[PDB]
Amino acid sequence: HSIIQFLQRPVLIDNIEIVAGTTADNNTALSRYVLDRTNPQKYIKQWTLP
Amino acid sequence: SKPRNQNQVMPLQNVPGWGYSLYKGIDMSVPLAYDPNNELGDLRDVFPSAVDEMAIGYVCGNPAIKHVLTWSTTDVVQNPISNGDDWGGVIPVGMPCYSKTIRAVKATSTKTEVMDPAPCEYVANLFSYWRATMCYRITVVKTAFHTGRLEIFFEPGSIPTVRTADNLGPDQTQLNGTIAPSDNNYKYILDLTNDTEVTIKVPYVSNKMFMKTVGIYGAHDEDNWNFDESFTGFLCIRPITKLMAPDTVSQKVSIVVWKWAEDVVVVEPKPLTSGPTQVYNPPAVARDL
Amino acid sequence: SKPRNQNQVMPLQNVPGWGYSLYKGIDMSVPLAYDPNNELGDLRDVFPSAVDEMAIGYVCGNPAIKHVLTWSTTDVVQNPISNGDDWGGVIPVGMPCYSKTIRAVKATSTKTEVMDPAPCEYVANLFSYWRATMCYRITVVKTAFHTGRLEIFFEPGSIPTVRTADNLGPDQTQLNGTIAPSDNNYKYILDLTNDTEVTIKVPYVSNKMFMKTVGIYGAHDEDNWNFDESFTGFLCIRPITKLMAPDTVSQKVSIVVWKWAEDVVVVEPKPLTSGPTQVYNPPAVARDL
Amino acid sequence: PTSENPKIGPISEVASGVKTAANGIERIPVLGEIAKPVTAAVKWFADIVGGVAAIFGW
Amino acid sequence: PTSENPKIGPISEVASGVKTAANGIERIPVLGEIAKPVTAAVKWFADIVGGVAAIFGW
Amino acid sequence: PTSENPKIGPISEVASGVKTAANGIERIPVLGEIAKPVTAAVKWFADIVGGVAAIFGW
Amino acid sequence: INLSNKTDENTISFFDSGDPERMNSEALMRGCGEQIVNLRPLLRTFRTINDNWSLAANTKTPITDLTNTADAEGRDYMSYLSFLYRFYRGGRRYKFFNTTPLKQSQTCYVRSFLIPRNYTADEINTDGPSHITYPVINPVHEVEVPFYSQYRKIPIASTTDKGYDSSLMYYTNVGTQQIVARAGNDDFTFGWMIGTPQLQGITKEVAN
Repeated sequence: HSIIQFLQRPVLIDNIEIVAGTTADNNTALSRYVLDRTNPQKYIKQWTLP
Repeated sequence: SKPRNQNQVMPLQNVPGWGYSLYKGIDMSVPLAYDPNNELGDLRDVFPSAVDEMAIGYVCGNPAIKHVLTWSTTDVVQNPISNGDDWGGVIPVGMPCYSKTIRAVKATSTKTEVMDPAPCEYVANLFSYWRATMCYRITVVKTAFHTGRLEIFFEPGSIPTVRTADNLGPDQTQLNGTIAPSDNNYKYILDLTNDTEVTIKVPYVSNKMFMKTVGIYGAHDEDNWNFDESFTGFLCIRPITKLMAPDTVSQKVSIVVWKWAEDVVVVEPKPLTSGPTQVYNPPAVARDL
Repeated sequence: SKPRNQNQVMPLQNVPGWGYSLYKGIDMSVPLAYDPNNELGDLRDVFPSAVDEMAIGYVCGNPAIKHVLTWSTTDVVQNPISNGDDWGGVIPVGMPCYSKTIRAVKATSTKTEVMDPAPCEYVANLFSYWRATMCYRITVVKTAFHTGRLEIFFEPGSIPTVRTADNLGPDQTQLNGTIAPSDNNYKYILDLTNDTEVTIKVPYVSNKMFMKTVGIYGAHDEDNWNFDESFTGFLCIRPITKLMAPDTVSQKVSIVVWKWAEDVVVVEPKPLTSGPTQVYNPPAVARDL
Repeated sequence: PTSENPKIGPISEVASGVKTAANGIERIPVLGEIAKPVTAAVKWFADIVGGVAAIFGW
Repeated sequence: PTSENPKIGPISEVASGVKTAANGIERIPVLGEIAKPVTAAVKWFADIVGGVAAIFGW
Repeated sequence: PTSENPKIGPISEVASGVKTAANGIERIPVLGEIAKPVTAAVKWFADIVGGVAAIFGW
Repeated sequence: INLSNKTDENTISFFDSGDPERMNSEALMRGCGEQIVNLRPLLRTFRTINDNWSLAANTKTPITDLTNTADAEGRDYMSYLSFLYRFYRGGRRYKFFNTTPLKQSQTCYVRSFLIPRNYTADEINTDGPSHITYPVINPVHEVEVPFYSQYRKIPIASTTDKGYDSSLMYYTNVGTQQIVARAGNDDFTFGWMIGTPQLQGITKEVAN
């Protein structure tokens, strides 16, 4: 296997477990408006690439 | 060797910057370059995509979510689903925006209105009049054990509104099956037994060749004409059959609605707004202005 | 006999000197001559050479000596030869200049920095960005009784530097075979048994289409980014085998390095420098300014 | 094109090579909107590779 | 047309397709006074349907 | 050369007669960069040897 | 019935209407006179970013001091549309219409130079190509900036590098006030299409 092929290998990065009725950022729904930076859109996970 | 002039006297006009607002013409801009014929190459291997992302059909063809409603087992039949989001059940058909929130901060209380536009609305805000075929993808977030019948019908003309001092909203009392029968309205009855989705294209119909791009901008109890004149009508989403769900699943489902436009036409390159195009930059905290 | 005008009203702009900074165009300069079609002939039998000495490939193709190093029998292996000249062993790969001396004269002490440019560097100083294939001729001044092995390897990216208040220089401690192995670097191992010379062309490689022509101009501990961004990398000349020499010859040799450029491209006709292009006119004595 | 001005337009129109309603939702290849590759189609590049006397200062 | 000005008129004359004394009382079809239908006869429409490179900004 | 200006360039381009990459290191004969020998190729010299009426003041 | 949650891709249109392009073209022929099908032409148009930009005499001003705000505002098309994209390329054009209400000197002249983006005037020479106008005979200073770049594309975000693309430096021997309009050259455009930001509408003060 070349280096390219080695880099085309799927890698497990994260593993998330969302639970209902948690009211956490993982289950907080996308908001209609964003009026302040203190009330941003909440995300489950974030990944800086590459 | 030095003959005489035989040309006539040219009439002229010292009008610099003639047609600078047009897109076509020969520009008198001096290039701070070496070659007057300076010109970049074509766009091969510049952007990640060789597609033209600047065409109106590619921008207004990018859908965005505008409605996420909550259809509970209590929702009455032939009543618009008004739980979960603003403008509940009603969908003003048009490229302009219909929804806005008011940020009120402080003596006094300064109020600025914010919009949540899809790319079609972002584009329409740049012009005075529009004309397009509006396309809506109505998806239901459910399981294989939720069943129900959903009625999506188109009503032309103005919308029943509960007009406020700073905003407009639909009057859900004038949209019940008693006051607003769907028997003489184009509609699509959707079964949720197994399917979840229907895309609905609404062609352009109006007594005008072009509608306005104002929408909800400055719309309230006193300023309400342009809003009504900015849309061809509205869709209403009402249950034909109550939501059916055992106690092993959720007693509610979420109705997601994507919005985009096709066969688009924009008329005037000037907005119809009181003020200019301005982007809302959310401040750091809720105290700022 | 005297008909009427049928021409339209020309729109105009009183913009004298339009495009005078360009090289191509029709000049409105009035000739203090007899003939408007005054024009000299071609260049046959004017200059000693019918060659075009004004082409960038003929100027940047004129090599010049930039390094004269002293390789003693004490020089350690896999250590850059840093004796004899500045920027010892290290060769920043690029058309700009990398070496400068400070003339400090006087109360106060006025400091002006002087450069030692080859024709390629002289040309590059006239532009903002460059791109070229850099060619180096590495000659060794020795006899038939000196032997040794010389390693010339290319390292891309910024250079290890000992930054001063007025200049920059290489850190010879971060270029030893321990910290800087040449095992994964393009290189050429040269035997000195009989040969003395190898010409090395370094194509252009970088994450930029064009590098900067600033170089060492104003480069010091505080201003150091543009210098690093003005070169594609650097060569390092390290002994693979200690210098071998009997006591009948010199215990040292001189390593002469010529520099020129090929496949040259210059981008902007404006320098990137704080100030203009200025030629250093050496004063009569060391007291002048 | 019926125009009472002898100069029908400000500029000389260049053909594209596009087979799509420009205001439609279907993709448009941006390379078919104009031909400006690395060829004599570009003015200065044609000047260079054709060796005109102006690139030398004559 | 005998004119001592090389430019006989300010504009380029366009033909109509009319068979009537213009100052007469008989009706004149206003569509035969000029041809400007939805065709390449109109400049911008020809620009669009011919896919010129200017409608894209090139 | 694709140009939306009818005047593609400010000047009329003159051919050289050069077989070299102009930015290359190989020599370029400066006489092949333009043809301006002692011939009718030069305007005033052609005026003289062709005996035009302007060199006499007419 | 079979237990499943699926998607059949059902699509419906609500009217037996004629071809939309027919109707659209008729409506344009009758009420617009033109057809906008792309948004680059709007970058070829000139639009105002400031009606009053005051300058101090004998001062080399980089136009970044103005564009760095005129881009976040969203008033012009080069700014409004930038909020939809992440890249851009190509050069730019600026026009300066004189609005000076006083005579400062017997000879007022305006001059424009090049400069790397995000630089200061004390960081660059005044050599290179230039354009000079005299507002009294020509009150419109039109200039174009090419795409002199180390990169084939330029992002609309902050970078570690500086001076990787060209900009404009503006000079005047007197205090001038100007209307500034900008636009893109025949080669400017944007890149990725991304989502929209939120828009600002009418503002009101209320003495609650």
